[PDB]
Amino acid sequence: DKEEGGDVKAVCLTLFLLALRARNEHRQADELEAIMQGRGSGLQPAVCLAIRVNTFLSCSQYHKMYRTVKAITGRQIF
DNA sequence: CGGGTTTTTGTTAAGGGCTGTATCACTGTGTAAGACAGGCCAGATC
Repeated sequence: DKEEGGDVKAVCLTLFLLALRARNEHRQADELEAIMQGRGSGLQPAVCLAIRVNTFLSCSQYHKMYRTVKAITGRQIF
């Protein structure tokens, strides 16, 4: 209220980001500042196809990996 | 157009820790048959 005027949201988020970066946690803080926007980090089907082909993966193994990721993370990345 | 004041950056006096890249000695794909010149026995022969 003194400096910002009531902007508790931004100052607390930035303080937490700095508290995260102080302990060498760039990964979690980057994930946090990415989810702050509220957009789904998805991949195009062409990208998944290229990954599947250029890494010597059968359709069965790719399906297993897809199922595992979607069931653990609870969201679609591939 | 400057003083005076503010904001948002540089900055190495030295260490901790995560991330990316070079390095090393090797690997798998080149993979079955045909041409030919010399030797030798059965044989038509003059």
